[PDB]
Amino acid sequence: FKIYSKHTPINLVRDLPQGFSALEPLVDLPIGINITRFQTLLALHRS
Amino acid sequence: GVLTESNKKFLPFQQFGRDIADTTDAVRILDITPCSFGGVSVI
Ligand SMILES: *[C@@H]1O[C@H](CO)[C@@H](O[C@@H]2O[C@H](CO)[C@@H](O)[C@H](O)[C@H]2NC(C)=O)[C@H](O)[C@H]1NC(C)=O
Repeated sequence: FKIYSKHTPINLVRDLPQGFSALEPLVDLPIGINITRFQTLLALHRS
Repeated sequence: GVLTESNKKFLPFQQFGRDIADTTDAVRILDITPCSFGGVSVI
């Protein structure tokens, strides 16, 4: 399971930044499992 | 070959470095320089 990562500062409001930016590898976990679906996790706000 | 101090910058995930012809040029950092060789002619 390979994760490649990159971070960038952008100054738009609501868009997909254009241009080119290569992503360097972050980790290569030797797990070896069957994966067919995935879901993202986000944090909500309460007060 | 000959191990030489390398001015090239290698990323942390990079181990080997290959130039044109897909041959080994640098190994984790030391540059590989094949030692002196050539032809010999007799006059
Ligand atoms: C990973 O699991 C999925 C189950 O969701 C497998 O998909 C099924 O595989 C069987 C064979 O074992 C087929 O008969 C089904 O038709 C498949 N269903 C779907 C919806 O694709 C998938 O084969 C598994 N992958 C691995 C590498 O084990």
